[PDB]
Amino acid sequence: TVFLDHENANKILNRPKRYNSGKLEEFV
Amino acid sequence: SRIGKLLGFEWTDLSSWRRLVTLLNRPTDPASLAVFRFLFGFLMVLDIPQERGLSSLDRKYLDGLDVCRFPLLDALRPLPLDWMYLVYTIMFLGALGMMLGLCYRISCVLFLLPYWYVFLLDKTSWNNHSYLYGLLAFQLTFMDANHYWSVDGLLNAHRRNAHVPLWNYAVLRGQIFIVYFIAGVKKLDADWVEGYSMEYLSRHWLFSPFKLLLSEELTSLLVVHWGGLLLDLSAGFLLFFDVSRSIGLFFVSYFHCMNSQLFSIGMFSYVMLASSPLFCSPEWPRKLVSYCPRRLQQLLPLKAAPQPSVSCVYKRSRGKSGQKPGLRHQLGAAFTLLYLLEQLFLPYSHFLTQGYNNWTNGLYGYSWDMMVHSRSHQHVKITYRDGRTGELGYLNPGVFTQSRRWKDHADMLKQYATCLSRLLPKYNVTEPQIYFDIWVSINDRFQQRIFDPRVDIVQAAWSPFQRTSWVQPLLMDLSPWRAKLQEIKSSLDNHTEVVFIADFPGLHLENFVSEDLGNTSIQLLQGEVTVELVAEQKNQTLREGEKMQLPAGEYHKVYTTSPSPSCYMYVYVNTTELALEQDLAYLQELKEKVENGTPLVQTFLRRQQRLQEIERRRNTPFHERFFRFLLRKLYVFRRSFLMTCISLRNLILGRPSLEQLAQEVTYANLRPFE
Ligand SMILES: CCCCCCCC/C=C/CCCCCCCC(=O)OC[C@H](COP(=O)(O)OCCN)OC(=O)CCCCCCC/C=C/CCCCCCCC
Ligand SMILES: CCCCCCCC/C=C/CCCCCCCC(=O)OC[C@H](COP(=O)(O)OCCN)OC(=O)CCCCCCC/C=C/CCCCCCCC
Ligand SMILES: CCCCCCCC/C=C\CCCCCCCC(=O)O[C@H](COC(=O)CCCCCCC/C=C/CCCCCCCC)COP(=O)(O)OCCN
Ligand SMILES: CC(C)CCC[C@@H](C)[C@H]1CC[C@H]2[C@@H]3CC=C4C[C@@H](OC(=O)CCC(=O)O)CC[C@]4(C)[C@H]3CC[C@]12C
Ligand SMILES: C/C(=C\Cc1c(C)c(O)c2ccccc2c1O)CCC[C@H](C)CCC[C@H](C)CCCC(C)C
Ligand SMILES: *[C@@H]1O[C@H](CO)[C@@H](O[C@@H]2O[C@H](CO)[C@@H](O)[C@H](O)[C@H]2NC(C)=O)[C@H](O)[C@H]1NC(C)=O
Ligand SMILES: *[C@@H]1O[C@H](CO)[C@@H](O[C@@H]2O[C@H](CO)[C@@H](O)[C@H](O)[C@H]2NC(C)=O)[C@H](O)[C@H]1NC(C)=O
Ligand SMILES: CC(C)CCC[C@@H](C)[C@H]1CC[C@H]2[C@@H]3CC=C4C[C@@H](O)CC[C@]4(C)[C@H]3CC[C@]12C
Ligand SMILES: *[C@@H]1O[C@H](CO)[C@@H](O)[C@H](O)[C@H]1NC(C)=O
Repeated sequence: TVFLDHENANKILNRPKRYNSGKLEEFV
Repeated sequence: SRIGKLLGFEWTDLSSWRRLVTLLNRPTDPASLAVFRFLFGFLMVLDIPQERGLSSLDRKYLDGLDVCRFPLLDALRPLPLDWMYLVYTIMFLGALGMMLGLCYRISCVLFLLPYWYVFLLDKTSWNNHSYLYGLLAFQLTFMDANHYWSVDGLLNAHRRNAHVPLWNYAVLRGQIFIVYFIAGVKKLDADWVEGYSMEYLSRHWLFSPFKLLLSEELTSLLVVHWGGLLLDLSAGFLLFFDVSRSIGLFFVSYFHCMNSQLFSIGMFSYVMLASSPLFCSPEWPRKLVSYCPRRLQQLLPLKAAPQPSVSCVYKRSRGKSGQKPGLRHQLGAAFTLLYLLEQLFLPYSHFLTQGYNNWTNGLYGYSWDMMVHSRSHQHVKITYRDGRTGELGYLNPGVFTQSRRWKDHADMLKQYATCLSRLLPKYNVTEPQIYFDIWVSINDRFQQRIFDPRVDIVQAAWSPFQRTSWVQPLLMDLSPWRAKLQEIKSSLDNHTEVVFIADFPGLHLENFVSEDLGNTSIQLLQGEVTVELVAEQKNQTLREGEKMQLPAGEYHKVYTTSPSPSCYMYVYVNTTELALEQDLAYLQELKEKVENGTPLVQTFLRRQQRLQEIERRRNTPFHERFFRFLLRKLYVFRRSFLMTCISLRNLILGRPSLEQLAQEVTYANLRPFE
């Protein structure tokens, strides 16, 4: 989905994602 | 000679240019250099299919897909897929030739060029160990590392044990010492000396012996942070001197063995483990092969006195007077000095390239600052305005990107904005203006904006040597709040969440609270804010300590009206999740009590299956996991080889019809054996 609606683009209090740890040095 | 065994030379050797050149070209045993070359070549051969991305080349460089890319120079462009495969094949052949010692210099160049091309093609994959691999290959290109244990000597009498100059070891030792010292010189920050960078690392089972006599907080602060800083600052000095070499060797071996299991950093730990014996005597492999039993001393190459070589120089009291240095002896000394100066200067050159300076100095990858700063991202919003009609629209964050590092750097954000502006007319959008709204917290701070959300990035001015004006400064005079924030977070239940926000004066936050987020409130901590209800068109001012309740399924706006930044927090609970969990618990408890005397059922049974699998994995020995790991690695290697063969055949002969290629692709993706 390229586009978003107004309601879904302003959901600040949502689970971000937390893709494991994924620090800049790790490859994973 | 008081100082003639603690340092290896005398003070008179540095009293003139000629004496320095004579000292730096002293002949040396090449055995340790040869062993290091063999090990580095093997490690790079193993690393190419895994981390360099040979196994995902088709996914990354598909023929006709829309991607935004981030090269260091925009003029640099990738090639078609088949030529990319050819480049990777040449790099792999060069690594194999470096490992074997066969056609040493051509192999060195053949590894070195495509590697740096691939590195510079993409800024979003840079890290410190890839940079180190490139630097090491660059150094080894100019070294006589094929003079012992090569294939070149076993075919050309000249490279069988000949001497090498002294600066070959000096450059490598300087490089290893530099990284260690530089790494220990960047760990003098208050965000690290205060235990904030890695607060959850000590919870690993590998730190159990320390917990026998230490508490959790004390083992996180004393061992992980201060111990690591001390090891970094002392490793090079410990390894240089022979009175402490065994102690230093044991410490670095334990450090790198622990790091190999704590993180996932490819082959960096093994390269660091293999680079440590370079500090010992250059003849240690000969002693090691002499200490082994006599039954195995007759198949290895014979141990004999090394033969003279033209690379080094010979100064003897009776063996003539001296040889005037030529164009080869002075070049080595000049290269050593200049390379060491540049390696010392580059990690501290951020005061010149100000256009790459965000909250953190410079681009990530070449400053030896590992695990110092940790980022958390709360929300990203991208909005565009149509240039012909004027409507507002919103994009999914990261649509045509294959990475996520664009949210922290202004150069990458500018590249992304230009890519979006060029690609959006394909979706019935005239020349757009794009705005970004990104919220970041660094090392458990208040979440704040990093970029100005009122600035159009397509027309914004960016220069490599000018400090960017649309970057929001980091609110440094709010860090001491971290202890209170941790207290508040730990003083909550198991179903309550909290978000901490710091907002700048003159700005505002628009928020849509989800329908299922019942029981949501906001509490002011500093400054003053105004909360506006969009549906009711009602304003409300807040003072420090005031708490206000917000409705769900609606819109609200927070305005910062203080002359200084204000801080507040959100407290909310997933009411739908709470109700579902409580009714699931009710149903399961009733069913079990009856026994002893529907999405929820699906979720519970899959969770139970996951727990059963975890318990079975815990109970099973490690040999099954070892076999699975070997199978995964073999699958990766086989798929990479088959893809490379298909691409090479297409390039050399010609692509067949759309059936044979599909059959080959299906065959390549087959697992070897389960
Ligand atoms: C004072 C000169 C530097 C020597 C270090 C003094 C003690 C500090 C300890 C540093 C830890 C590692 C440093 C990097 C190692 C490179 C130097 C090196 O290998 O020296 C030893 C080696 C002798 O080797 P062996 O006899 O096997 O010694 C082993 C038994 N100890 O000696 C030499 O390399 C002679 C070269 C003299 C120095 C010239 C080149 C090194 C230059 C250092 C940094 C360059 C920057 C130049 C500064 C410009 C502005 C002033
Ligand atoms: C050649 C390879 C070297 C890099 C090796 C990697 C490891 C080293 C780590 C350092 C990397 C970070 C610093 C990079 C140096 C400068 C980069 C550079 O010039 O190009 C950047 C920039 C491209 O921007 P992007 O972000 O791709 O575009 C976004 C807009 N859509 O380039 C340009 O804009 C073109 C202009 C290039 C300038 C040439 C620079 C050479 C030196 C110029 C003379 C010296 C200047 C001294 C001060 C000048 C004051 C006026
Ligand atoms: C002067 C120098 C002296 C130095 C002495 C110090 C000792 C050196 C320290 C060790 C160096 C070598 C270690 C390298 C091997 C270990 C690497 C390793 O374990 O890496 C694994 C990776 O695993 C592999 O690399 C598996 C490779 C498969 C085995 C290959 C080796 C066996 C080769 C046999 C000989 C050749 C076979 C030829 C057959 C083909 C013929 C057609 C890490 O796993 P990741 O994938 O990061 O896991 C995290 C999950 N995300
Ligand atoms: C019976 C039919 C199905 C034949 C299928 C056999 C495949 C599973 C074979 C054929 C080619 C083999 C590959 C040929 C070459 C290599 C290079 C080899 O390279 C090395 O890294 C070894 C040397 C080193 O350790 O540096 C690793 C194994 C691998 C990928 C082999 C893995 C197994 C492959 C894919
Ligand atoms: C996360 C840490 C460092 C980041 C890092 C990493 C991962 C490296 O790979 C580096 C390689 C070279 C140079 C710098 C590197 C670097 O900066 C410290 C990790 C904490 C560490 C495991 C604590 C162990 C040290 C104490 C002293 C243990 C005591 C020893 C007992 C035997 C008593
Ligand atoms: C809405 O949520 C708040 C916070 O989670 C609840 O307030 C808690 O109330 C209990 C007693 O019921 C106290 O022990 C806690 O200290 C309170 N927490 C805070 C942060 O003040 C509130 O009860 C919830 N309301 C409803 C109707 O469930
Ligand atoms: C609630 O108060 C805020 C105070 O900031 C009002 O925000 C202003 O609204 C006007 C409306 O045209 C804008 O022009 C201003 O730029 C806004 N900000 C400031 C700092 O003045 C908001 O409009 C008020 N809402 C209601 C319903 O009265
Ligand atoms: C296939 C083609 C494009 C490859 C071209 C490779 C060129 C651009 C590579 C080859 C060796 C590389 C250099 C090797 C070593 C260093 C020292 C380091 O501290 C900064 C980068 C720097 C200066 C590299 C810059 C890029 C470089 C000059
Ligand atoms: C938890 O809340 C998020 C939004 O905050 C919502 O998408 C999700 O559905 C909720 N959980 C459940 C189980 O409904």
